[PDB]
Amino acid sequence: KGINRVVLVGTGAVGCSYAYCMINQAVAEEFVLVDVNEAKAEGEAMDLSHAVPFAPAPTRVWKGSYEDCKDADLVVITAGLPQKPGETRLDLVEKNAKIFKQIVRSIMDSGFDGIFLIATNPVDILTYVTWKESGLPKERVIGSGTTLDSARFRYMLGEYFDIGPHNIHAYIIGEHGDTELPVWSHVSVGIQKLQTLLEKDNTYNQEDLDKIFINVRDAAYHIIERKGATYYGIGMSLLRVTKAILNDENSVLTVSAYLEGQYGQKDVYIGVPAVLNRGGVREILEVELSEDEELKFDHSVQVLKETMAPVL
Amino acid sequence: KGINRVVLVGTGAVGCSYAYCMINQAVAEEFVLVDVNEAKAEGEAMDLSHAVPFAPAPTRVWKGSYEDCKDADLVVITAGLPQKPGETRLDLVEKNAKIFKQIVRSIMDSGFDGIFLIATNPVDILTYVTWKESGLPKERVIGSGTTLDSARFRYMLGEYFDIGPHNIHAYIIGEHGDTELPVWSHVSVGIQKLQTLLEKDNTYNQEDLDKIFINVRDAAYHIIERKGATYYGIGMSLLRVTKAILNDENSVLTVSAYLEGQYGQKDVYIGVPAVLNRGGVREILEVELSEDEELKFDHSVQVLKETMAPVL
Amino acid sequence: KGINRVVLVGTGAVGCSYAYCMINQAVAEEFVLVDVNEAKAEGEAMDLSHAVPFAPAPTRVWKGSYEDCKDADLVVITAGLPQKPGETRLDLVEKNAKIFKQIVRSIMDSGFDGIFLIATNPVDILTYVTWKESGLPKERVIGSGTTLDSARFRYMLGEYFDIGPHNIHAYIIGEHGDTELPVWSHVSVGIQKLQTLLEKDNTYNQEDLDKIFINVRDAAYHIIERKGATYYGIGMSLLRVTKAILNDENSVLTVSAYLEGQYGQKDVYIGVPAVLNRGGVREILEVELSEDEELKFDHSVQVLKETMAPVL
Amino acid sequence: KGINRVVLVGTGAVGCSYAYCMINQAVAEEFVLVDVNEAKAEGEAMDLSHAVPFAPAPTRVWKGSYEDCKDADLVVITAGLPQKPGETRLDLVEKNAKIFKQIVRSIMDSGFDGIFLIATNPVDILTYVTWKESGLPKERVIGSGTTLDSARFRYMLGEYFDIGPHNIHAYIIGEHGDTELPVWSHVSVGIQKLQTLLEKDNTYNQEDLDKIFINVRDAAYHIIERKGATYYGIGMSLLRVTKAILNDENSVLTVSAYLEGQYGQKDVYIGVPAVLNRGGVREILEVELSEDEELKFDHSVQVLKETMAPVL
Repeated sequence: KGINRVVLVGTGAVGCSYAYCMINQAVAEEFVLVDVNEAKAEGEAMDLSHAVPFAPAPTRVWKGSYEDCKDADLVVITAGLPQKPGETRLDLVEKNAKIFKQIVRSIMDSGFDGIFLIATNPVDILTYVTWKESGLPKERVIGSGTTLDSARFRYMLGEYFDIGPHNIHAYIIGEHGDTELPVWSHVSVGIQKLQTLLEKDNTYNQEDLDKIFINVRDAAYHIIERKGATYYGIGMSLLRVTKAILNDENSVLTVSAYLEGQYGQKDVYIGVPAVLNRGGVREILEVELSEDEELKFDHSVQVLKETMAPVL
Repeated sequence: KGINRVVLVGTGAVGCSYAYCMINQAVAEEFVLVDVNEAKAEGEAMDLSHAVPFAPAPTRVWKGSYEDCKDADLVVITAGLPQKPGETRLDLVEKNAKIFKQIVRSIMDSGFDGIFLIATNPVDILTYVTWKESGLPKERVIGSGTTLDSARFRYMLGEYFDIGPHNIHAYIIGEHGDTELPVWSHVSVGIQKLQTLLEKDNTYNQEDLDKIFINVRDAAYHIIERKGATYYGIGMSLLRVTKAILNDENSVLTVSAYLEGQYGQKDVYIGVPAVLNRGGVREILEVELSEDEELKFDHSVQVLKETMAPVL
Repeated sequence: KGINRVVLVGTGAVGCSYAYCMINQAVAEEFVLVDVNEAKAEGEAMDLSHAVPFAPAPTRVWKGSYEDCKDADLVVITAGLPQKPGETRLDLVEKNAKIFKQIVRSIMDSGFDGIFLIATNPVDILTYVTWKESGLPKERVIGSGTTLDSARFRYMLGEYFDIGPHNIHAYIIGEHGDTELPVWSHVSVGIQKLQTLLEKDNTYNQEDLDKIFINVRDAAYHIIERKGATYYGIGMSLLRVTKAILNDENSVLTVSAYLEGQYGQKDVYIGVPAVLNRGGVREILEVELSEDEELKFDHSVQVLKETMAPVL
Repeated sequence: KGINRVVLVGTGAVGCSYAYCMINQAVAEEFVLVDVNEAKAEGEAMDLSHAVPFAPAPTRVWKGSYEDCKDADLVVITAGLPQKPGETRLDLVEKNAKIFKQIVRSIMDSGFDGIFLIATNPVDILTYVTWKESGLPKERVIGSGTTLDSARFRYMLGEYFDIGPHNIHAYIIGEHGDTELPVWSHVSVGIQKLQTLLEKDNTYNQEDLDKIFINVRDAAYHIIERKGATYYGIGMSLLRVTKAILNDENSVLTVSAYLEGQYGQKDVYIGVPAVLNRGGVREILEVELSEDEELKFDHSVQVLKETMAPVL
């Protein structure tokens, strides 16, 4: 050891997009691919391997098994089933929870003692299932939460204000894929406060922004309609969260984190701003939501509790 | 003015893998997606855009059209059709040559005056077709040739010798496909010459290496069989070539270049070692091939010329 | 062309630190060193050249002359004399203005038609002198302004709040090296508003923060006392501004920009938030300063006008 | 735990240049500065810290002391004294060996159990001294050896042949200084073997290259004469070596390694091609030297052994 090994469990377009980001940016020394479809994992590992000689620096990429989780620092789970028509979100929970229990059990059986990063829908709930089943500390079980939505939000706000998205300070919180909410009260465009931009004599108004949030919320749907699936966005989000952990960044991301009184709520994983470092979630940040945002956040926690019922 | 624009034509797995590398590494300021399937290109452009806020630096990414090629610096063509069950080598040449002819015409119609990077199989031939239809200088029409195979070769040699693939100097030349050849006589592992390594007292011997070359040559079949297609390797090699051109590197890559006398051979685009920079192919390097290598290169050239007959 | 050439004028510790950042990050294809002390420029160019083979990608580094400015995209000026004891800031202005007039004249004589980035103290005033003497548009003459102070501010706020400085949104504006001011009203720690953190029941208070600002203001002095000079900080700041321009980022930096009514002030270069891209300063952002900040900013503009007198 | 800490001992231009590379490239999470001149180390730590907010990702940088070596992964020693006017080769060996002995004792006293990277002249000897005083395994005590000279050599060859130095495979070996030798027989420019290039019909010929080697060997004198010292080249080569170790690269660098039979030679630390990874020197590579090269390497080893007498 003295190095970072990432094991990816689930080798579909989401896992592999993340893997490719990881190869492009040479973040981990070791990157292991695991899937129930071993042949797919092998083909992926081969194809990704062949990118490495042209990457900035090396990464050892191979197709492995759960055994390889023994010495892993981070396990990223993207495996699971998508929601069918004729199914509800609760059915999605049931069937992925069941898959997750087997996956997590096999992982812990290997002797794994690192950090989980969960990407599979529904992500907050499956993070919770992973925490329950693993018996690891709540800090060391993390979900991608609303990191992707916040990225989409920043991108679209960027277009609207004509500013690079790296200068936009904007966040989405709540349950990814159901009840996400925009934190208008803490949005900065460059240095400018959102309130200030709205109050000045220009063409910027709240109605335009509300359309943007809806476009954020429905983005997966618009992408799926056009290209069959979504993966490039989530891939980079998982890349981002991975860097924050493995490079001990103390940076702030809206990951799935377990609430313990923050925002007056408890006992769920949900998307909230958290500080990430090598120990995982160092802490949850409690922003001062406007009363509207607080209402939406409470609503999101309540709906989440109801959706989680099959695993409680 | 004073920035780089890349236009991608063909928004399949190969093109989009390349775009994703370009976003991960922030190589060009502007990156445009063009495809006959406009909806697919839109959805890809969206999904890719959402990765940008978590990337190192911004790229502007959008779905455009042929007219966006007017001020493009580099046009990368990955459009075309794979060989379907039932069709011969010549069927594939004919159908893709017909398609490329129309695509290249449309791009020239826009006023495009940059460099072509061609990635579609059969690459050497389609590079030749692009040159013929466009009327651009031969140094400004470029195919990915054997860059990927060279990369795969370096990777497997890396495994065999227990050395990072970034320290291995191994190249494949000739037509991309089953007539390509490893330039054995110029291989070095670390600083060490291959001959030195094979004559020493160890487990290393030439026959293991012959087997490795065959695995490299046929690698695409094994990947496609497992995961349905190949794209990650080629994505990165297109990235690599783009960096050599856009960053004026004067680096050596085995791209498809037009021979006029080198290797005692002429009038084909074929994979050879070339120096690349902002002007395209600066020159072709003529290595001293061993006897066998020379025979193999000769064979490769003439098989290429015979495959080419429906376009000439 | 189709590539970026940077010419550095002034090859002291500041210019060379910037050059080294530029080599480490492979931002420009071409990087030319010019100084009155040619031997020093030659030695520097040699030493920096020898770093390139181990850098991520190449840069062509050479010692040149003003002639090389003809085809340059960006000229960075760090040349000039430091303030002696027995001199006032006005004397510093006089003697560097005089040097700048010769430097700028020789540059324009080469046929230069790009962008100026001024780093020499006093930076806002010398940016102004450069604009007057060059006859270029105000957008294309830029000073490092308070970018470095803002970086120091973010770093020290980072330490104080236990958050990576990349998550701190904090700015300093006004005249670098005399009358800089902190924009408390637009400081975010992660997502958290500064106001919110101060109002909660914790150990964070305004007095601690005011000490931090003073430590920002006096930082050059503390560094100079200890190591004789300051350069690593300004070097990275100039790196940062250069990326924003050459990579057409539309990012926000507190550079020296020419005021035209923003903040109710005009006709000076001073440190303010501006959007930077390949055309230079695209626009100045006018934040809603608290009344205190507005008072400080007005004060800073007035003092600057008085200090500028010898060049008016 | 699970992060990398580098401690720099000696905060002169060489150490700080290296630190600046480490910050530019965000290689280690923690970087600590230790020097006998505590005030200089503080001021350097401050100046370097202020670059971090504009760097790609965070590094924690601070002035510490020997006790911070307890949990360090890598200790880089650049401390020592340059040869003053009046002193002989042996005076420099004696004085620096005495200094290193005390520094290495102090570090071991802290509980340090990592890898040593030695950069101070005379490096091969001081690497040997570090090994003797520390009692650590020989593979975990490493000197920068001829890495820089190899880099300089690649750069000038790059100029001569009009090829990016990243495509040139050229190495210098032996004792760092005037007995080092270019391994001519294993040089390749692009893919092309040097012999091939010299026998073809062109302006290239061996004598130009002999002159280039001499320029490389004596390069430090020419730089020091011009700009007072040399640091940028060595900074980057220390960066390079650090990446090989910390990122477990299994790459080949001509570091100072302990011979036990390779090249028919033993019991000295000297510049040879070695494979580096997280454990330090994994193995030394034995190339087939030409007759002259072998004689030169023999000569280099024995001159080294004679220089070494005051420490043995």
